[PDB]
Formats: sequence, C-alpha cells, structure tokens
Amino acid sequence: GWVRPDLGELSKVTKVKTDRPLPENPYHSRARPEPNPEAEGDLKPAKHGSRLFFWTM
Amino acid sequence: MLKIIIPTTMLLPMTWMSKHNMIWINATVHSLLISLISLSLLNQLGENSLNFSLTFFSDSLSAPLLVLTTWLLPLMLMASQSHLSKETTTRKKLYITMLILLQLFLIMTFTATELILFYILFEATLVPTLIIITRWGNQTERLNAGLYFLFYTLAGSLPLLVALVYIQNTTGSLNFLIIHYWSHPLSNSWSNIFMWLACIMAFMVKMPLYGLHLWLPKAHVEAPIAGSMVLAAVLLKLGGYGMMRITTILNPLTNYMAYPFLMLSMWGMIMTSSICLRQTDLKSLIAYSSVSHMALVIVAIMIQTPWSFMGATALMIAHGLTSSMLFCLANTNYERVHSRTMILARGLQTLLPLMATWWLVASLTNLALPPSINLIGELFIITASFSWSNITIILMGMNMMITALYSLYMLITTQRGKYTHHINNIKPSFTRENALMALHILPLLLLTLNPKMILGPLY
Ligand SMILES: CCCCCCCCCCCCCCCCC[C@@H](O)O[C@H](CO[C@H](O)CCCCCCCCCCCCCCC)COP(=O)(O)OCC[N+](C)(C)C
Ligand SMILES: CCCCCCCC/C=C\CCCCCCCC(=O)O[C@H](COC(=O)CCCCCCC/C=C/CCCCCCCC)COP(=O)(O)OCCN
Repeated sequence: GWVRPDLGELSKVTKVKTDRPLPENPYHSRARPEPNPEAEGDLKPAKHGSRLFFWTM
Repeated sequence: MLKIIIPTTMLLPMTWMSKHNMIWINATVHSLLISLISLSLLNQLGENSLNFSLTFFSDSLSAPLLVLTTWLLPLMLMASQSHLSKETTTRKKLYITMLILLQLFLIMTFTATELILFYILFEATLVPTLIIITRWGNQTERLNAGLYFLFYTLAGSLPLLVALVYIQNTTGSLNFLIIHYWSHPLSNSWSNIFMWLACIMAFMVKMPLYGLHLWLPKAHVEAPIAGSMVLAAVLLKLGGYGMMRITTILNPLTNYMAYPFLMLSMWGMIMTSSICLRQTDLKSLIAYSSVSHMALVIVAIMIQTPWSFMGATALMIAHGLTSSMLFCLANTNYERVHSRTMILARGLQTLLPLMATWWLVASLTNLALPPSINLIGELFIITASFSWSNITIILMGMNMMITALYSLYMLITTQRGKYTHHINNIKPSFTRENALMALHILPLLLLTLNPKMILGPLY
C-alpha cells in the first residue's frame, strides 16, 4: 500500500512534535555587555555661550 | 568704550563719501573730536579699572595711551597732506583708510580684557603699517624695510600665541582680571623657562631690545612721515604695555630670567646713544634715540617696582610725543631739500627762525630737561634702578651725558653755522608745519602741570 509521493511533496516544510526541550543558549553566548546608559533631560542653552576665547556668545 | 570705537569706524564711510577736496578737512576735524571724547577716559579710580563690559576695560595705564593714539591721528593727517597732494583721490582715501584702520586696531588693542583678543589686534596692527611703508615709502629700500618689519615681529609673536593657548588650557581663562586674581608662582623648571621666554620675547622684539632692533632703523627711515610718527609714538609702546600686563604671571621667575635682558638694555642703551654721535642720516639718529629710550623702559619693566612702572609709563608717553615731533621737524627739511643727509642743509636758524625755536624745544625735551615729563620718567626709572643696584648709576649717568651730546649735536648741525650757499629753495615755514609743531609741543608741556595723569596704575 505504498503510494509514491507526487512532485512537490518531499520538498515541503513540515512540522515535528518532539519531547526534546528547546535549547536555551545553543550558541553558548556570553552575557552581552551593558550599553551606554542613555541621553535624557531637556535641552538648555549653553552656559555663557560657546565660551570660546573672547566671544561672549 | 564703544563711544570711542564707533565714531572711529564711522570715519571710514565719511572719508569714502567725501568730496575730492574735503577729505583732509573732514578727517582732521572728526579725528580731533574723537580725541576730545577719548579725553574723558582719564578719570580713573585707583582701586580697580573701569570695566565697561566683558570685552573692554580701561586702566590708568591704558587711558594715556588711548588719548595719545587719538591725538596722533589728526597730527598724522596734517603731516601727510603735503607730500600726498599729487596723489589721486582714491589713493588718498586709501591712505586715510590705512591710518583709520591702524587707529581702530590700536584703540581696541589697548582696551581688550582678554589676552587672545589683545594678541589678535596686536598682530592686526601690522598689516596697515606694512601697506603704508611699502606703498607710500619713497626709496627702493622700503620693500626690504617692510620685510624686516614683518618677520622680526612674527618670529617673536608666533611663540607667544602658543604660550597663550597653552595657558588657557591649564588656567582655564585668559581674562586679565581672572589672571591677576588667580595668579600663581612659576616654579624653577625648563618648561617654565621656555614659557617665560615665549611670553616675553614678542614684546622684547617690539620695544625693540638691543640686539633685536635692526628692523627699527630700516622701517622708521624708509617709512613716510605718518608711518614714522605712528611707529615711534604708539607702536613701540605696544611692547611696553604688553610686558606690564604679562609679568603678573611670570613671578618669581623674572627674578633671574631678567638678567640677560637687563644687561642687554643697559649696555645697548650706551651703544645706541654712542651710535647717534656718528650718524650721517637725520632720521636714523632719531630712530636710534628711540632705541635708547626704549632700552631704559625695558630696564624699568624688568625690575618690577612701583617706581619703575610709574617711570616707564611717563617715559613712554613723553617719548611718543618727543619722537613724533622730531620726525616731523626732520621731514620739513627733507621736503625742503629732498635729502636726509644732516650736513647738507646747515645754518637754518638764519633762514627759518621759528622752526629753529621748535627744533630747540624738541631737543630740550629729548635730553630730558626738568621739569619735563621725559625727565620725570627717566629719574623715576633711575632711582628704582639705583635701589636695584647702586652701580647702575654709572651706566645711567653715562647714558644721560651721551644723550645730551647727540641731541645738541643735531641741533648744532642743522640750525647753526652758516647756510649752505647753493641751496636757494628754502621757502618760509607754512602755517601747517608751525601748527603741527605746536600741537606736538604744547600738550607735552601741559602734562607737567598734572603728571599723575600719565603716571599709571601704581600712582
Ligand atoms: C640678540 C639678542 C637676542 C635676545 C637674547 C635673549 C636671552 C635669553 C637667555 C636666557 C637666560 C637664562 C636661560 C635659563 C636660565 C639658566 C641657564 C643655565 O645656563 O643655567 C644653569 C643651567 O645648567 C646648565 O648650564 C644647563 C644649560 C646649558 C645648555 C644650554 C645651552 C647654552 C649655550 C648658549 C646658547 C645661546 C642662546 C641664545 C641663542 C640666540 C643653571 O644650573 P642649574 O641651577 O643646575 O639648572 C637650572 C634649571 N633647572 C632648575 C630647571 C634644573
Ligand atoms: C625676534 C626673534 C625672537 C625669537 C623668539 C624665540 C623664543 C620663544 C620662546 C620659546 C618658543 C616655544 C616655547 C613654547 C611655549 C611654552 C609653553 C609651555 O609651557 O610648554 C612647555 C614645553 O616647552 C617646550 O617644549 C619648548 C622647547 C623648545 C622647542 C622649540 C625650540 C626652539 C629653540 C629653543 C631656544 C629659542 C627660544 C628662546 C629664543 C630667545 C629669542 C632669540 C611645557 O609644556 P609641557 O609639555 O606640558 O611640559 C610640562 C612638564 N614640564
């Protein structure tokens, strides 16, 4: 009672039901380094301007 | 302070929009009015300076220099219009523009609160002077003179700039008030020695110090009359003023870093006074006399005492007036005879009596006759030097002798004796020339009545 698979059937992506637990860290990755914290707050004008040599603005 | 700066800036469109025959009148009248307005800066406080704003401030050291600059502009205009008559309208306006720009740069230089702004204006004064010398000088040497005037200055000032920015990286500021209040001693190290040299040598070149002075005879001789007047009367003092500002951060290093400069100043003062005794060119003699007086000013600033600072201020003002007058006196005879050889035109007292009187008064102030402010400054410096070391009198007194010896020598060579027979084109003195001499000499004499007004902050 064996039916030969039709053209296009053996190349299907199928689903598999397994009792094997899904691996957590398959790449064996280290802990990722913490990022630089953030930019936060409101933008205030520069204190006493550019503060270049003699420029008051 | 803008009440001085803005009218000076307005002088430019005024001369560029004036009628072809009205440029001199307008420029002279309005420069005189600007000088009258600037005369109000002489009201000084004592304790601290007049701080107009964050950018500009006035001191008892700055105010006489500012008044001298604003007063020198109309005299330069009066002295320039004779030999510039044949010039076109546009080139006359360009000459007046150079003079106005020079005054503007000097006025901003003497009042800048911050050392980089002072440095930028201090260098900016170079360009108009160079253009004046190399475009309106009479002889072929002027070009070479210009080069000497330029690279002597820059070779001194480029290190200073570096030092200045270095200072702002460590101190955090270059504002002169902050620099003075937060001043700290300099340790005894090679780095400190070279920073001291970078801070001092530009002003040394500007004085000029003996041995770095070769640009001055060339530049002052080859320049037109207004160029010589501004170079001797105001520009040299840019060195002195600068030193008086920058020595506040150089203690206690100056206690021993000043020995070579003191030796150079005293010996070269003797040397330049002696050079004046054997000089065939009349303008060269005046230039070397300026070198000797500035050497005395260098000694005063280097010994760092209140009496020496007061004497240096007084001598700077007095020498500015006297040297400008002497240059104008020599230029009158040059325009008569078209030669600067001192022995060509002799016995001029017979032909020009009032100009001979002007010559005599200028020679008297040159040799520091009491109670002129020339001698006030000289005597204060000599007393401070005597306190520094009693042997200095030996050199100082010697200088005095030689000074008189060459001053009267000039007077005797050009005014006395018999007139040269073949020179028959000596016309009577013009009212313009007599008025220029009077406008030089009368303020100098009036300053005797109120000497403190030129004695500086240490008074
Ligand atoms: C034409 C006119 C131009 C202007 C002239 C400007 C003059 C500038 C001269 C500077 C004066 C002094 C500079 C430095 C101070 C002392 C210099 C040295 O000779 O003193 C001895 C220094 O010891 C040795 O002599 C080292 C210096 C010798 C090497 C330098 C070469 C000098 C040869 C002359 C070169 C010409 C210079 C001018 C070129 C135009 C002191 O010994 P010591 O107390 O233990 O060390 C002090 C320094 N510490 C504290 C940092 C350690
Ligand atoms: C008309 C002719 C005038 C010629 C003037 C030439 C002399 C000018 C003075 C020296 C110029 C450069 C000096 C740099 C400015 C000083 C600022 C400073 O403090 O830097 C020093 C560094 O000093 C130097 O490196 C300068 C060394 C010299 C470099 C160039 C040599 C040129 C010839 C040297 C002798 C000539 C200078 C004097 C000449 C006198 C006038 C003839 C210390 O900084 P740090 O690196 O952080 O060190 C801190 C720990 N100690």
